[PDB]
Amino acid sequence: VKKFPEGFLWGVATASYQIEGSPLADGAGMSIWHTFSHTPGNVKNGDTGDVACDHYNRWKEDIEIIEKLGVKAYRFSISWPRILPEGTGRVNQKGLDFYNRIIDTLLEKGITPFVTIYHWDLPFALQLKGGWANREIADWFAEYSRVLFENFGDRVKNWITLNEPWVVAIVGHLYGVHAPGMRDIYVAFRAVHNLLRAHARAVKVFRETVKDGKIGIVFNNGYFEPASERAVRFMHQFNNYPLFLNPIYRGDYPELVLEFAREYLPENYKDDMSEIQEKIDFVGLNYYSGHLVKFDPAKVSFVERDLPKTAMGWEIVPEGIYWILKKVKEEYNPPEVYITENGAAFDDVVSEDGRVHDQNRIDYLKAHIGQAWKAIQEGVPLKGYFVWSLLDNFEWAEGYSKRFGIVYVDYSTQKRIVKDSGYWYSNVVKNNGLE
Repeated sequence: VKKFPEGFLWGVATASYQIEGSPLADGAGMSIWHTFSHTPGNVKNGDTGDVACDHYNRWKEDIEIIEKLGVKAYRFSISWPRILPEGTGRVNQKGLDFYNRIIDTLLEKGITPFVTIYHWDLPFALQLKGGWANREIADWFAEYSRVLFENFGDRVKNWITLNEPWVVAIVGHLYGVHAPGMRDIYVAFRAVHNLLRAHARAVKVFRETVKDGKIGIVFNNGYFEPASERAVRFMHQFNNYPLFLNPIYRGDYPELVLEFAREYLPENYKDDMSEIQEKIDFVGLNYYSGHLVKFDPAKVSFVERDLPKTAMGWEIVPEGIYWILKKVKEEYNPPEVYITENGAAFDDVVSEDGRVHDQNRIDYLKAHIGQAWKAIQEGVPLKGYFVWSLLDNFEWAEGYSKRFGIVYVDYSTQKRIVKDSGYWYSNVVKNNGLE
C-alpha cells in the first residue's frame, strides 16, 4: 500500500477554452484561441472551441460528477475575455456570474477550487496591441488579476497566475503551433520575459487583496535523458521550470538559456529581475512524458525510443514524475509543490456494455501516482495531485481527436460516461492512496 499524507489534495483539472464552448456568450470578448482555431489550417479537422464539452451550460452536472467521484479539488481556469471583453477597462458582470456560480457550488459540495488565472485564452483585443510581446501586458494582467481577487478572493484561496508559460511563449510565438501563431524568436523571448513580469505583478496585487490566500505558477516539464553517455542540461533549463524559477528564485535566467538566447532577450532585461523575484507560495508542475535527446548540429534533437506511447505518441516514463519532483526540491526548494497536471490520451471507445475500459489509462495513472508517492517519502513537499483531465475536451491544435478525460464525452449528445480510470481514481482518493 501507498498512503499519502493526511489532507493530501486529490484533484482533477480543466481549462476554460478546452471545455466551455459558447466563447461569445453573454457579452464575452473574442480570445486569441477563438480567432486562431477559426483560421483554416491551424487546428486538426478544423475543430474549434465553439461547443467543446458545453460546460458553459452543463457546469453543474460536471461538478456533480466531481462530487460523486469524491474528488477533493477542482483546478479550472477563468476566461479573461469573459471577465474583461476588451482585456482592460470594462468588467462583464455575466462573466463574473458564471464563475461565481461554479465557485459557490464547489464550496457547497466541499470541493477546493484551484483557479488558473491564465490558461492561454488571451483577449483578442490585447493581441491587437501585441499581447505577450508588449511590456504593457504586465499592467493589463495586473488589472485582470485584481478584478478576480476582488470578486472571488473571499472564497477562492488557491490561485495560479500562469499555465505553462514556456508553451505560451515558445509554442505560441516561435513554433506558431498555438495562438497567436507567430514564428519569431525575438518575440518569443520577449514573451517569456513579459510572462514573468506579469506573473510577478499579479502576485504583488494578490498580497494586497487576498491577505489569507496562496498563489503559485504552473510549468510544463519533460524527463530528458541523453542518448549516449549537456543537451539534456539545456533542455531541462529551457523547457522545464528553471527557465522561470531561476529568475523567480535567483534573479536571472539559467546559464545555458542565456548562452542560447541572450541575443533574443530585451536589452536591459536584468532591470526587471528584482521585481520578478516576488515571493510565491507554491510551484505547480505538469508532467506527461520523457524524451531521449542528443546533440545535433536549438542544437538538440529527439531520438525516438521503443517504450509504450500514448495516442499523442508521447513516451510513457513514470519515473520522470519522481525525477522532476526531486529535482525541483534540489534546485529551488519551494515550500510547496503540486502536480497540477498528469494524464494520458488513449483511443477510448464505449464498449457494448456501455463502459470505457481504459486499463491503459489506469496503468499510466497508477504508475505515476506511485512515483509521486516515492518523492514524498524522500522529502518532497508535495501537497496535491491533479489528473488532466476531468473530461475529454478540445486538445488545442489536436482538436477533439485526443481524449485525456477520466470521463468520456460523447460530443454528438454531450453525454458523460465515467471511464474505468475515473472509478479507479475515485477509489484512490477515498483510500487516500494506492492499494
